[PDB]
Amino acid sequence: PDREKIKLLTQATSEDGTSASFQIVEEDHTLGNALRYVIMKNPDVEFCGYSIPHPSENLLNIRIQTYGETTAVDALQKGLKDLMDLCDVVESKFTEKIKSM
Amino acid sequence: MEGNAQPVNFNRSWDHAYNITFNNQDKGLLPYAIMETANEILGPLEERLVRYDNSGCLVKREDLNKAEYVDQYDAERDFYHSLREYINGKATALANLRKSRGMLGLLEPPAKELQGIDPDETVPDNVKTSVSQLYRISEKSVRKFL
Amino acid sequence: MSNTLFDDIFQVSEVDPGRYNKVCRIEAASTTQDQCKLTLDINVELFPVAAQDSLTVTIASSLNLEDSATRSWRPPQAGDRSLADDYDYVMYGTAYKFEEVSKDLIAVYYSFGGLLMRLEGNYRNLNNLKQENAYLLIRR
Amino acid sequence: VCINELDNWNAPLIMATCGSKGSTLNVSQMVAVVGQQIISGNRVPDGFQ
Amino acid sequence: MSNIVGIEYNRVTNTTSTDFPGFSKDAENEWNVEKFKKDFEVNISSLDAREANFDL
Amino acid sequence: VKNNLLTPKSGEPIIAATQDFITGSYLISHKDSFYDRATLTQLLSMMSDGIEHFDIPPPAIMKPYYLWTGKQVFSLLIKPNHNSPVVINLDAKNKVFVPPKSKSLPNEMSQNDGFVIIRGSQILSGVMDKSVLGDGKKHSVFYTIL
Repeated sequence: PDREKIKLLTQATSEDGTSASFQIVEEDHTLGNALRYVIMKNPDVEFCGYSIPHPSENLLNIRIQTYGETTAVDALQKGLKDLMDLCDVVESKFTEKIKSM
Repeated sequence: MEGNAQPVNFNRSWDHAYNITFNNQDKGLLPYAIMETANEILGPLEERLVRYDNSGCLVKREDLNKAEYVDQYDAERDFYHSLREYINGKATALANLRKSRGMLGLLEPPAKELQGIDPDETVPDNVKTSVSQLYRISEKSVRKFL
Repeated sequence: MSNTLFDDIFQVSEVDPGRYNKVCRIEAASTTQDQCKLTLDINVELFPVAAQDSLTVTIASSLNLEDSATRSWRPPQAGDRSLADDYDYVMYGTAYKFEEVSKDLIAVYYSFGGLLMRLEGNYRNLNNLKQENAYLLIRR
Repeated sequence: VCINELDNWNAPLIMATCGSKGSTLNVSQMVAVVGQQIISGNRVPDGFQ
Repeated sequence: MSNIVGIEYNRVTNTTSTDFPGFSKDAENEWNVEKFKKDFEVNISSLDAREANFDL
Repeated sequence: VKNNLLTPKSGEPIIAATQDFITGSYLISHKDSFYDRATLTQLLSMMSDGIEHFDIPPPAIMKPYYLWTGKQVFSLLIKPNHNSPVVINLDAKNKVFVPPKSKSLPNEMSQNDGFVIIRGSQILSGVMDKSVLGDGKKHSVFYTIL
């Protein structure tokens, strides 16, 4: 598979998976604003923000920081699995109202 | 250089020294105790300055400031006074406080007598939870100041 | 019960929302003591106040009422009995300045992250040290 | 008169309350009165006759 | 709260989300797809060619 | 430019926030600026590029909901965590500074926020209006960390 994608920063990580900082290639505010909200509804996480470093280049940095219950690398794997279901429940509700009209 | 064309800013440098070593768990000092804690340090700075006369040797300790023997430095020794006769203003405020709050208002260092009269047992504990609660000067709180 | 460092009942005097819209400074007057009173800033978009009204002022510390290596802050859980489960409006801040008003009258300065409080006592408020933490505790 | 009789959240007020850009005289010439023009220490001397 | 942006002559208020656990002591409104499935709704307004209008 | 934050004309910090970096950092430090955690996360995540590790102080308003103020967020850009060695102490006057009752009230209890106090690198009073973080005046924040 590919590896020009999400990539943990070794310089700004904890010794455990409690705190980390990932770097997303080729994704603008369209993803980072959506992915921020689906993570923050996890009761375990305390800090999850994103930013663009410089708008000429094209990369995103997502920050994740939680308590000692779950490792944060496991949290966004739950997090970005979780909005995949949220895309479905909008799609299912919408398409039945189209055919009914 | 810092403000008012002096390289000190005594007011900010006091609080910067105060906050870094602030601890209510420490004991504290007396108004005469800090001056001897001060003169422990800036004392030996003064005797490294020799104050020779106009011809080779030293000048007599009487009648120094006579507008004839001003050597190549005078603001350096004046700066050591300028720090000395500042920090006694912090001493007199503590001496003027504990006087009117019932305790013996002491600023002079007592002679070789019964050492550690320690007026803790004299006044009630309401005074010790008044003087030390408003403001206080720890022993480290001066050795990081100057 | 061992955690309450101060408690009284004050009647407010006037409310001044001077050139703000969401933070206003209130005055106080003790209806039990005849010496102490305070000034305080109150957000009145979630805790409304009116003048000449009596409320509870209480300064405690470590409100867990009894007794995770992250250096952060975390809230207590859903099922947790604690102090000020009966009140309406608690805050957070540090003390920074202790100085006397007059003879046997001292002023106490709390700052709740910009939000200030200046009250004075007559050595009745002996328990209030220059601590890191202190909460205010207010019912209506 | 304007400073005590203008509402908050006013943009020529809120950037003159700071030292960002402007003054209490710059906004006063925009809303109330522009004052008298001086010319090198002279209040517009006469042109002719 | 009451999920209403309070507009006025010079401001608007509380435009943020405030829809997350960890906002008050009682952590309500946790994530649950079935408690969202009961609440989510789509209204379709006047729909035709070239143009659409519908509510979420 | 690391060696030349100070002008040789007077010793004053010459590089500062310009004519709108003040008014950005002014609306944050306004007294009626309150934030939940979800927005306090996003603001603190935009002063860096998601690289610096932070620790969240407990919020100001606590019983109805948890509310941080518009000053603790400004306290974190100075000292991000305990591993940063920076801790400062400073007292300063704003550009406007409407005076208090001037005999019983000290400078902090102004009608506006006015006189600014930081102790242990946390905002305790005041706002930032080009006399606290900007140019011209000696007793600025960026001067002191320098």
